[PDB]
Amino acid sequence: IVGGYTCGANTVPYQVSLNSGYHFCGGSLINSQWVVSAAHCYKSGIQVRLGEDNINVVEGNEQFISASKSIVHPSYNSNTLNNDIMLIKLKSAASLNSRVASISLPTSCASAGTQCLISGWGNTKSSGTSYPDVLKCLKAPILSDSSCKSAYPGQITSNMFCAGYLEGGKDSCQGDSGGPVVCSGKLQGIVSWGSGCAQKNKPGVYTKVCNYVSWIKQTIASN
Ligand SMILES: N=C(N)c1ccc(CNC(=O)[C@@H]2CCCN2C(=O)COC2CCCC2)cc1
Ligand SMILES: [Ca+2]
Repeated sequence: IVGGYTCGANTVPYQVSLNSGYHFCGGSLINSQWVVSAAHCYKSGIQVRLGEDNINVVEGNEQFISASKSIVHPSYNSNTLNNDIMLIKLKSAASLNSRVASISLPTSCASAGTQCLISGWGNTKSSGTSYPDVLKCLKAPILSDSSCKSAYPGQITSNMFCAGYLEGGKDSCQGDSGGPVVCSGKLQGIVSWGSGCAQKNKPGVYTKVCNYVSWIKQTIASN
C-alpha cells in the first residue's frame, strides 16, 4: 500500500495473509471455512494466516490454517487477468472472534465515487522497494469506468473496476495482491493489477466481486 497508513492491529479482521513459507498475497475471510483471493495468487501449499498484524512477529491473535483446496475461477485468463478471483478452503474451520471475522459479500454492485477501504502488507514505495511488517490501509473512491478505461485502453473488462486517485500518490501495490477492497461494509473488490504503483493516471484495477456472488455462493455450497 502506497500513500496509506498503519491500520492498527486487527482493525481489519477479515484481512488474511497467504503464506507459502513467506507472505505472498492477501485474501478476505468470507466465512469460517472460506477465503476469497485473486486467481493470480494461485499456488499449492498455501497456509492461511488469520488474526495478523505484524506478519513477522507472533503477537498472539494469529490462527494459521492450511488450505484443503483452491478453486480458480473457471474463466480466469492469466494473460489479461479477466476473472481474477479464487476461493480457498481452510482444512479446519477458523475460530471467529473480534480479531478474526468474515466480511459480507455484496447484495449489489457499488457506485462510482463510493469510498472504500483497501488493505495489505505490500510495498509502500512508489519508486523502489519497502515492505511493511504491519498491515497498511488506504481510503480510496471507486473511479468512473470511463476514467478507468481511459487509463488502460482495451484492457478493462466488465469484471474489473478502478479505484484510487488519478493524481497518483495513493494506491495498492505488489504484495497487496488478492486482498480486500471493502465499500459500505461489503467486499466489492480484490487487489488485481495496475501499471506501476501510485503513478499519475494509472489507478489500481480490482476484481469486481459483485459479478461473482452467485459463483461464490454456489461453489462454496458444493465444496
Ligand atoms: N498499482 C496497483 N494498484 C497494483 C497492485 C497490485 C499489483 C500486483 N499485480 C500484478 O503484478 C499482476 C499479477 C501478475 C501480472 N500483473 C500485472 O500487473 C501485469 O500484467 C498484466 C496486467 C493486466 C493483464 C496482465 C500491481 C499493481
Ligand atoms: Ca503476527
